[PDB]
Amino acid sequence: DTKEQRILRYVQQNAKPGDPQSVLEAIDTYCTQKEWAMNVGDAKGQIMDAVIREYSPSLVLELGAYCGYSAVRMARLLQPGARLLTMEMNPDYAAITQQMLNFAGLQDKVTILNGASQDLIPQLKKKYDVDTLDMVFLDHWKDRYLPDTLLLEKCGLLRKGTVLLADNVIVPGTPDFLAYVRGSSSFECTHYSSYLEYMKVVDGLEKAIYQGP
Ligand SMILES: O=C(NC/C=C/[C@H]1O[C@@H](n2cnc3c(NCCO)ncnc32)[C@H](O)[C@@H]1O)c1cc(-c2ccc(F)cc2)cc(O)c1O
Ligand SMILES: [Cl-]
Ligand SMILES: [Cl-]
Ligand SMILES: [Mg+2]
Repeated sequence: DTKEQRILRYVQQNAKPGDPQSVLEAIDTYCTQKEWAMNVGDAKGQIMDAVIREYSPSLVLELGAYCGYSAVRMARLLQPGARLLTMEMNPDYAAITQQMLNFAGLQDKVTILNGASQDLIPQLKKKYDVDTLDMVFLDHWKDRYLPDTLLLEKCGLLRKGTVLLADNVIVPGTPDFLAYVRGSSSFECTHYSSYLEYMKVVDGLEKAIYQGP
């Protein structure tokens, strides 16, 4: 089987159903003690938690679910009625993510869309009845952060105040995205220095608040 499958199976073997914290702890323990994986991790995860609590978003979009770690992190802090949409192009990983959310008991708060962001983003208004997004978490292929940011704007999905939160702006890095948002009058940016998941390597999150056209 695969590492992701091994991570899910460890969660099922060990964690408690309906308890999102126990799910996050299990994943952290497995990835610290057994096999590293590219979950956002606890260091950056705590920063994400603080952002989520600050802005209290009603509708969050995640690009790149992977195994569902960040989806569990975010969804457990949403106010009743608030929702997360997460896009994952790898069908195997989309299934892992759905099962992770099911185990955590968060399935009513989250929709896991199996497809590529460039294909799904243009469908959000008509097919998923989205007006605008309150927050976007970017954590997919690093060379797609900028194209997808620009596509979200083209599609009318950003509003004045939409919070973009981008993982991995140091390692692996997203140099075009980071230069773009920091140089644009349409974004107000804040850098949160942290550490690569499960590693003593500096990384960080960038928050970029959309200012309108
Ligand atoms: O590469 C990293 N992330 C990529 C994420 C991929 C996930 O997102 C999914 N995905 C990709 N593109 C899209 C897409 N749209 C675009 C494609 O059409 N639409 C939907 N889903 C998409 C994939 O299927 C995966 O589930 C990374 C690396 C390190 C790292 C650091 C240090 C190292 F030494 C090694 C690695 C640390 C991290 O935190 C990282 O996030
Ligand atoms: Cl994650
Ligand atoms: Cl960590
Ligand atoms: Mg990441």
